[PDB]
Amino acid sequence: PKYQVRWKIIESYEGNSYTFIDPTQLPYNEKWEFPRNNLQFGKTLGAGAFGKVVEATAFGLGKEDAVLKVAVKMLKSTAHADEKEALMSELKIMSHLGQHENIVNLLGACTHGGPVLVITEYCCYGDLLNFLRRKRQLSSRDLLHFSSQVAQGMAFLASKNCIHRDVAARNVLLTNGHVAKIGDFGLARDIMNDSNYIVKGARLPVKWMAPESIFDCVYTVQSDVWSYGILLWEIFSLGLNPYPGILVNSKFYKLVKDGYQMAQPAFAPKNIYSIMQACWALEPTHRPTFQQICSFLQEQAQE
Ligand SMILES: Cc1cc(-c2c(-c3ccccc3)c3cc(Cl)ccc3[nH]c2=O)on1
Repeated sequence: PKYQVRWKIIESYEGNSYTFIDPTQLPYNEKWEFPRNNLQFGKTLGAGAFGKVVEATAFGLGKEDAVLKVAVKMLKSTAHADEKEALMSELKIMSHLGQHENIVNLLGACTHGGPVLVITEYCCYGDLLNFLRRKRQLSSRDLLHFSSQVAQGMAFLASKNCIHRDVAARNVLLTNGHVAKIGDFGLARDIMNDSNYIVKGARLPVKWMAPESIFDCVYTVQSDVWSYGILLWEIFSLGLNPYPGILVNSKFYKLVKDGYQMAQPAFAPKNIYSIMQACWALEPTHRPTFQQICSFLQEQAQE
């Protein structure tokens, strides 16, 4: 099992943002550095076969000396060169994107003083999946907000030529006031035992992957939109597992490619469900954009 970073920066031209550089190639911005001797370890929020991320309190973080709670990504001791570097490619990728309200942002790092620790935001209500599974009183709108919020952050990663490649409710946290925030929680989850990741010789959340990625290992922002739809499903199905009952295998594959789509969820308005269908279009060029999806969920100003 190889660590491997999910998030990636690609080269897009005609897009409304040009990629002049590939961060992971060199950058190291020492302006994210923070004194590990001012970080207090809380409990372990989660962990997997490569590392863990634990709660902690940072004294004097930022230009405003705040003393807020944080989540420290970190690797295990068993770690080796490769792993150690993958972690850094994710920091740089983080330091490049910048900070958006609907993304688990970067707050600091400790590249010097020993092991490298990535200090990210800390969201108090946990991940979106588990949240829906415990609140089955959510309002039809509560759901409609997470969709636009998630859609917003994904609009952002898109406006930087950054692909996710793993968009799923399990990768959406819920911070203060229940605001969403996409991210990658690879460290904190144990992929070796999560049946949502099928083996590839790597581990890929197939039921979420676009057909173009399952068949031709092609990852575009449009691949992301498809998975995003798979996410709207999880939201309105209040946490069901994609393709309920269906097993990921040879038959499954022929189904998705042949245009099969998941039936409408019980709580999804017809329009919203119509977003899933578009996102699931078989041809990438016909799927919407996270911005159109963003604007459309907006048009629902009907309230
Ligand atoms: C119960 C729970 C969890 C969490 C948070 C994270 C988490 C831990 C374990 C599984 C899924 C997500 C998390 C993960 C990473 Cl990689 C960066 C930041 C971050 N922040 C949090 O707040 O909050 N509450």
